[PDB]
Amino acid sequence: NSVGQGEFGGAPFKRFLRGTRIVSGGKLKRMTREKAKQVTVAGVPMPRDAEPRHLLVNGATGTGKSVLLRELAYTGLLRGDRMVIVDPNGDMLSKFGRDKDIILNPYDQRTKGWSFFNEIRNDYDWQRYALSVVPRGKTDEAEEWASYGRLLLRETAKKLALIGTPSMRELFHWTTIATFDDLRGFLEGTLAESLFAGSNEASKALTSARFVLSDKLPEHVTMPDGDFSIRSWLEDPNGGNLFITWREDMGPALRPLISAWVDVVCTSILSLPEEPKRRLWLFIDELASLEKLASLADALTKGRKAGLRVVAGLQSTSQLDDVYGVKEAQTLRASFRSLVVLGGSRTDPKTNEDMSLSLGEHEVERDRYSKNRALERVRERVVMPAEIANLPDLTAYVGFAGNRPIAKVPLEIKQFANRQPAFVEGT
Amino acid sequence: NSVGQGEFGGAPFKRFLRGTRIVSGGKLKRMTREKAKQVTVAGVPMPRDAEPRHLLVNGATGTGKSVLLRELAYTGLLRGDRMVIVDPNGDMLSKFGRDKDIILNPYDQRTKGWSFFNEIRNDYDWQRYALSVVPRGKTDEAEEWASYGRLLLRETAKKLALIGTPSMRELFHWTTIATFDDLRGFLEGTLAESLFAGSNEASKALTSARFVLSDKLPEHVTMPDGDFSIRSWLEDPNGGNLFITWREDMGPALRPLISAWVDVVCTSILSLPEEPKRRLWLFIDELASLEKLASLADALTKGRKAGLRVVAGLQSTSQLDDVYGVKEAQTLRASFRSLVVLGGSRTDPKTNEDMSLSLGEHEVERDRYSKRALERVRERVVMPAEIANLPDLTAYVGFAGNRPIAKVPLEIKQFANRQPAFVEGTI
Amino acid sequence: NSVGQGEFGGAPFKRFLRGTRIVSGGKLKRMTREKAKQVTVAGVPMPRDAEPRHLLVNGATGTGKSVLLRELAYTGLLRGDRMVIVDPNGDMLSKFGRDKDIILNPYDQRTKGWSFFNEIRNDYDWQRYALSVVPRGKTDEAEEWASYGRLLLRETAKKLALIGTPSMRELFHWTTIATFDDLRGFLEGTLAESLFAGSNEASKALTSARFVLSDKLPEHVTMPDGDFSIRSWLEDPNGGNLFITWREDMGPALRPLISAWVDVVCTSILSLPEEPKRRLWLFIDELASLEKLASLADALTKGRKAGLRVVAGLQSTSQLDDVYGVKEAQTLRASFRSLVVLGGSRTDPKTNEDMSLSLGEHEVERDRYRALERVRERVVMPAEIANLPDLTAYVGFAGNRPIAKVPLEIKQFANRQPAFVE
Amino acid sequence: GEFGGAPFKRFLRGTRIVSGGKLKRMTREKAKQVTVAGVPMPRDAEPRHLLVNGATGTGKSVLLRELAYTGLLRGDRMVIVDPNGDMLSKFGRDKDIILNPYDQRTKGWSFFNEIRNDYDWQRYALSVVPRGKTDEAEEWASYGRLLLRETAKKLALIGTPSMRELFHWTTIATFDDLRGFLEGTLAESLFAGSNEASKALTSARFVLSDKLPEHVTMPDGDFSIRSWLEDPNGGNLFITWREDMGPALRPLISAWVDVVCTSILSLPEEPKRRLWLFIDELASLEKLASLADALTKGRKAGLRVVAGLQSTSQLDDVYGVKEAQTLRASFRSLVVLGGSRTDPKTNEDMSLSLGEHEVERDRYSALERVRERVVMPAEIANLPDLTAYVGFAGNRPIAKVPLEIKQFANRQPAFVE
Repeated sequence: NSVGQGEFGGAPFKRFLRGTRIVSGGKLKRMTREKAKQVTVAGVPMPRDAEPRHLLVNGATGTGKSVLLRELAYTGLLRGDRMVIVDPNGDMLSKFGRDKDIILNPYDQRTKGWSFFNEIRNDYDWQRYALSVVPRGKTDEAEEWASYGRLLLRETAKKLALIGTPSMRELFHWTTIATFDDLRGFLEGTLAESLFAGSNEASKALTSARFVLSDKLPEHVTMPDGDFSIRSWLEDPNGGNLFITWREDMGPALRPLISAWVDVVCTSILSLPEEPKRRLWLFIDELASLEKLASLADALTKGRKAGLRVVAGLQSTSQLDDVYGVKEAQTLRASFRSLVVLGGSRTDPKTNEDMSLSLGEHEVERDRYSKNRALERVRERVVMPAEIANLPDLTAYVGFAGNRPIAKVPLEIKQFANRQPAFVEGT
Repeated sequence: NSVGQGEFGGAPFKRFLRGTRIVSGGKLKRMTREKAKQVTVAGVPMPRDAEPRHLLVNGATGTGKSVLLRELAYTGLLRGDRMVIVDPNGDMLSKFGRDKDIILNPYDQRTKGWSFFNEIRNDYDWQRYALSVVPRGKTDEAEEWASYGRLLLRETAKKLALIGTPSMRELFHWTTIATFDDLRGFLEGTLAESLFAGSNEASKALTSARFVLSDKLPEHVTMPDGDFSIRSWLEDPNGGNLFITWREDMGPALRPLISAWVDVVCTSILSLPEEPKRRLWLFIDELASLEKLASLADALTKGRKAGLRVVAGLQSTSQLDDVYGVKEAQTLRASFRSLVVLGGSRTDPKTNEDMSLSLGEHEVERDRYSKRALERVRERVVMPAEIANLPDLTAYVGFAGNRPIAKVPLEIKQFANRQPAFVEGTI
Repeated sequence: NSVGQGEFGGAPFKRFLRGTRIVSGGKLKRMTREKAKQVTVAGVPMPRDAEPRHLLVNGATGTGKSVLLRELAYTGLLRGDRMVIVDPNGDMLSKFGRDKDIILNPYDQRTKGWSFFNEIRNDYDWQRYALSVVPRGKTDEAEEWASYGRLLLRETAKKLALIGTPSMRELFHWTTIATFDDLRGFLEGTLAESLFAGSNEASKALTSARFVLSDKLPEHVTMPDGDFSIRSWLEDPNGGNLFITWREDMGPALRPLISAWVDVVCTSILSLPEEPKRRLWLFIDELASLEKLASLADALTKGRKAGLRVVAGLQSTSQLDDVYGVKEAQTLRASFRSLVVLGGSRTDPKTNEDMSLSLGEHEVERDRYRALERVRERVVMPAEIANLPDLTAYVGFAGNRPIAKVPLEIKQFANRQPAFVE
Repeated sequence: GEFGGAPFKRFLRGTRIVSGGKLKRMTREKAKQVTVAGVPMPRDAEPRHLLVNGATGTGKSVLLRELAYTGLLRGDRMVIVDPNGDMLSKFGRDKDIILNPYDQRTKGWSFFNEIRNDYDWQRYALSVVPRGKTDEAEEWASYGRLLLRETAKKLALIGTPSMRELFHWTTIATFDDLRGFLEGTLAESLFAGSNEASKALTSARFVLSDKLPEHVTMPDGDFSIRSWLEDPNGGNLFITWREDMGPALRPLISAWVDVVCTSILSLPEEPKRRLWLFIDELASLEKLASLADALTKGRKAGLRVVAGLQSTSQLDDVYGVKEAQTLRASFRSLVVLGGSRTDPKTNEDMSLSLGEHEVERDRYSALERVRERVVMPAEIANLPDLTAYVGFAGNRPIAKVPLEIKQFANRQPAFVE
């Protein structure tokens, strides 16, 4: 039994048959090290091929996610990669913000002016981006109302754009403030003219649309108007990085707007002309803190050519499950091929079981000694749920995509100088 | 097998491989003892780093939760910590109430005057605190109604504030007493002017909003009006402590108001300027007795910088599950990194299993003697039956991080009544 | 293997490691026997500290629940305890009814006069007791209607009380017989004036309230009126005991009224001034036969100061699950710290599993002839409960106490009064 | 040697299985008994009911025939839900009653005959309008019961207690006309005043239109099932019907079974009385509102229910999983006659009901403690016809016993007219 020491937490064994291999952090760093310039995850160099297959970092609060994403971004920037960072409190901005970099925050004096009208190029872009502005509903019923919201939104905006008045204040006024008869009058000449009239059901549908827009649009209206386009930004090689920041006491109010930006990035990258040299990271702080994104799924599945790399954080399995629903949450999570398990709470035995199961089992041969020698085949978890619940901070399991063993690795708290103010209030 | 006895309830073993470690109460007290001034949980000093990661105390009635919370509050006060205490019957008030301390109870002569208007500073605070006044609905449909209630609430309140009459009596009158047409008229000029008019659905929505508000607002109206602000209180270093008390025969009536106050604390601490020295405790007596709090989750996840420490009590898993729903209840519980299991009823095998699972399993090597062989075995450190048969004033303490759990006895410290629990005013 | 024999039904063992301890009926009686005067559960003296933590008695029909509750009530009376007894057919009344005792039954000549109005003291009592009159809806939508029903009830009642006519006959007429417009007119001046008007939805809600009230109020109207107040009765030390009796062929008709009475007691004891000496028992014959009580949960958790002790009967887990819903039924059952299992049907393998799991497992060391083995097992298998002979029960008291299989003695009680009159 | 698995060296605990011979001797009693598959039924198990679970053609007819027979030889009375008047033809007597809207021998009846007190109107509207399958269907059933009782109370007042009139008013008369007929009744304003009230009344109408048709066609009269229950010399009741009419008559037959269920709860205690309720196929009736209470409170009255079931899913679909479980739990004695290989779930449920045992066994090359099913699911799926596992209430072992096909002479025409 000369295996599973300084790697495996269970009993050492004679021979490993099949399943998940677990190695020491040092040996994994040796296996994943590559010729080319790499990025690092918990000190471990990330396999180049694994980058575009995404990374999911699961762990409790204060277990080292900041340290991890912070190191991922730094090593990515050194390599000259570009990136969009969903940055709470502007922490990433304070430490990695350069002068050529962009900032999106309706309450930061340094923000660029924007409105979804700036992303419209073709006619098929109206629905495409109405999908970003109005994220998927939690329930089938709510997604029905949202559908009405999008029909009202794209047709109202399409017209405003035509009559030469593409303003969010005008759009918010029509879809939310104008009387029912005036809105219906304005809708005359658009594809929504008769769909929202003629019966009590059509009226109910319109009412649902109004309520949905009155919830999503407010922050789009207060957002400083300008000509910045995330699409164009994505096309500009010297555009720098984009920081989507916001104060934590404003999370609920800005959830729809920030979801909208994250989603605009998700569909937009699908339109980028093939470029083998492009590497763009999407740092979604806490995935379950955003609304139910319409384009995230396709971006995690068809972003390889555009060079999209997504890094998202997750805490409890139930969080995402509640936002996307069990089935879609499973589909979403399965779209990140690389996983990092930072350890959870003893009070969440279910998620610890989910992460333990994800890390995987192995089949092994062990010597069952007796004293007055027998070989036993045994299947066991490489990482027990309890080992996850008992992990000390700054300690993570790294399971890269493909045929790679996992490893328990410690996180180094690198210090970063604050090269920019996180938040600059003003008007 | 010279290891485990005196600590582990099962058969002693030769070697501990992995999983949850169980130690003696005494050895744990020695491991968690720290140089800095600490607070104690069931006599065990709580690791300083575990404090801002919250504590979940689970147990049946009369198992010693009072003794535990009482000791935790006492040792915290000795250290000079500030705290908000959801205090049923004013028990904590009578034992720890000082003269400079605050009391919130619509029926106590000592109460401070308050209305949610006192918490509004910026415009984004209207929705922020409407979320506190109208907690999350139990079902998706009920949350739909609650959403209408908040729209009506925040828009009617915003106007009343403008016309100089920010009174709850007025707000309650408009949203509940005024005729439909009069309300609609009053709403003219507000963002809700057209949302609640123009169709049967809009009228239905408005009706739902009225019903929701007629349910939540009553006690806000009866509450003695004044200038007290929980936000300002949180900012005042010499503000003392806050005791949210109430008579148990008025639990159902005050559930919405008390939930509002608890939630106000939860969002508000997210606006506090970073102060490494600040330590605020939120003692939520019985978490599942409050409504579905909208800000609890974020407060449990982003309150570290503000120095928030939450201590909540729970009994049956099904209780919180019914209030928040299985998914959100899981996420909520998972936010408390430290757990204390006080033992439940034999008539609740499911919760005993949940607590047993939470305490965790361990993998161990044991000698199976014969008339000698080594065997590897995985088992629960604490069986469900051990929890059901726990004697009162006995608890399992499992602190956050890499620490062993321990079965510890609770000492019934005696506290002198330094203040009357309830000052109703009637002869 | 010396340990086991005469206590544990499985194979005898060498050493007990952890879990549920099972002892002999006699050894349990010795352990629970105390100096103070006690009550008895299946012949076993109930620990004093366990009483206010409630007792749940689970078993099929004819397994001896009557014998058990009868003995409990008797030894409690001998001790001078007061009690409310949900009494099907007036059986407990005929055996234990005293002259100073109270009877609540719309169809018995000895009943006291009552209306929920007699329970109102403060303004917060209208909602408090509307919750007693209109129990929780089975489904979330039914509770929506029940909410409308309580709003209509408390507001129509609050007004009738103000204009001097607090009669259930008037209330029932307004909430159910008066026309929509007349009712709407009556509601003017009340907090429900605008809530039930102005839209189709408000009208739908009002219609729902009427239907809910036409189902719950019928029996409150036929109830002989009088001045009896359960709250006042709870405060009177010399009030005696309360017997809520009814004929079993009127179960469905009186379910709402009896549920209201049991609920009234449940919130009311929470208003009682702390009295360390008070000991009130609430005998709820069959918990799942009552409606979804709004205050039971709190009474089971906050009635310690008031000295409330609840004893409830239950059969199949599915019964309570269907009334409260699986989540609240679990919370409710989890509120009774002491359990008594009387043996179920073999056609109910789920409940026998539930009870078995509730009786618990133990981990033990046994000799296998010779070597030592560690084993986890159910102290009481589901089959053992299904095959329990009548008048045999497993008594598992709260706290750190072992369980025990005990036989119930069929004590004979003389009929001291007619069970039903008129 | 009676157990199907490997023989053991010591039975520790659980369900015991004995030979059919030993069980029959164990349950045999001095007092006259009734037999279940040739096994004398413990006198104390009788009022705790019997559930007979089995496939089609496995012996249910034989079993129920022998039980009804031995019960008759003892003087017992019984209400028998009798498909195709099979029981009637074999055991019918001149004094015996018959309820069948299409048989010339039927008695005259309308639920009006059961009303003696004001609390009976709701009591028997429950019988006439069985519980709805879903919560919403039970909502409509509720409206239909409010409408029924209020319209019937008025009709009886105005001296016209007619099912034809009732059916006309609740199903045929116009909306407004109905409304107007409802003034002066408790239903007066509940069904008027809004769109919800109308929608509700409309539902009530639909429900009644489904339940009442066969009550109207039923030959009217003065037969009262309550009075019959009270008359010691009333004989036995046979509720018969042709199988090609099961769906059409499900409402009526269900009503009669429910009427029996509530009505015995009103009977003055009589330790000498013994009444059997033979509910052929429990899941073939509608969801009975009173059945559960009859099974739980009919001891004093002397009620003994014998019900048949097949697949677990059948009752589950009628009463729902929760209520079905409660219902099956009310029957303390069980009989498993053999099922289909295609039904592994019910076979497992029956296997689980027969119980497990913990046994000590010699593993010849030491001891070994094993928990196992006394009767495996496969053993039930492979049972020959006329073979059954009998498991009586209380502490008694189960036994596999053979059903003997006795022949009964046709003493009466099963159907007439």
